[PDB]
Amino acid sequence: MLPGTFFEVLKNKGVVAIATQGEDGPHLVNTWNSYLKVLDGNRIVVPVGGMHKTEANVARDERVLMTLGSRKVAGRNGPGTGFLIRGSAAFRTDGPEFEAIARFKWARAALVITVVSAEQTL
Amino acid sequence: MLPGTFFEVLKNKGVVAIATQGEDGPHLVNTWNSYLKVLDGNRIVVPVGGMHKTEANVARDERVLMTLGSRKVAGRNGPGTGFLIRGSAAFRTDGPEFEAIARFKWARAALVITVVSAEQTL
Ligand SMILES: Cc1cc2nc3c(=O)[nH]c(=O)nc-3n(C[C@H](O)[C@H](O)[C@H](O)COP(=O)(O)O)c2cc1C
Ligand SMILES: Cc1cc2nc3c(=O)[nH]c(=O)nc-3n(C[C@H](O)[C@H](O)[C@H](O)COP(=O)(O)O)c2cc1C
Ligand SMILES: [Cl-]
Ligand SMILES: [Cl-]
Repeated sequence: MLPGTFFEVLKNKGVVAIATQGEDGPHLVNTWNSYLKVLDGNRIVVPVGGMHKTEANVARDERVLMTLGSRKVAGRNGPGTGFLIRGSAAFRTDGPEFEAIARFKWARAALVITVVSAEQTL
Repeated sequence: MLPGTFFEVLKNKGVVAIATQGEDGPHLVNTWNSYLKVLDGNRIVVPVGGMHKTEANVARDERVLMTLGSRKVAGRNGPGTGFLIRGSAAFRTDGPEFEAIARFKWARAALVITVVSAEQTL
């Protein structure tokens, strides 16, 4: 399950980064800390406006990496912390996962990350 | 020439993300907005403490992606913006490139990103 300090990071503002595998190299896109919706102990849902290249990548290789953090949350050995999340991704345009982020009217889809690991890297 | 909005983001707090190509998929690591040092029109230096896997990746494939942003800086459609940087990476342990981040007493090296493109993605 996702750890307590991760939820503390979500309560603070910041830029989330999401890396996928493309045909010719990695691709890297963003969301905001505040936009992540956690379901159960292992699903993180992201509202999708663009992410067209990201979606194409995920369709061929479901594996994603995600990082996020905050200066305002104590880490393992000082002020500030962050996490590296590894998981499998899928895009949804309806159902409970889309409904989880449907408050964002600009969302054309939901990016659903099923987390396999969460490492506190700072 | 990095744009003024990019410099504004650097004046605000946040988590920077750096993606490299690994042997089995992408790799994704972090620094802080305030740690970045801009050398000139297109070089950004990051203090390196860990980044051992990142360094190994860069030796195989110099191409890197970097994202950063801030809720506090104006984007195209209201508050909040960020950037995708595409370029090539190198590691240095001396010279002006290292001196640029030498204030970080823990730095084992400097990661120098030569920027090919900077895109405001919000
Ligand atoms: C700080 C920040 C937050 C962003 N938030 C989102 C978001 O929540 N959803 C989204 O689809 N794109 C968001 N974007 C834009 C994406 O990072 C990306 O540029 C866009 O979705 C296109 O993705 P693609 O290159 O995979 O086509 C954000 C960008 C930044 C800098
Ligand atoms: C918010 C945040 C800031 C970080 N800042 C640095 C940094 O400035 N330099 C560094 O080497 N590692 C930093 N780290 C740790 C790296 O992201 C990474 O986990 C570590 O360097 C190992 O890199 P590697 O997986 O390439 O071996 C930071 C981590 C977080 C979450
Ligand atoms: Cl946020
Ligand atoms: Cl910062």
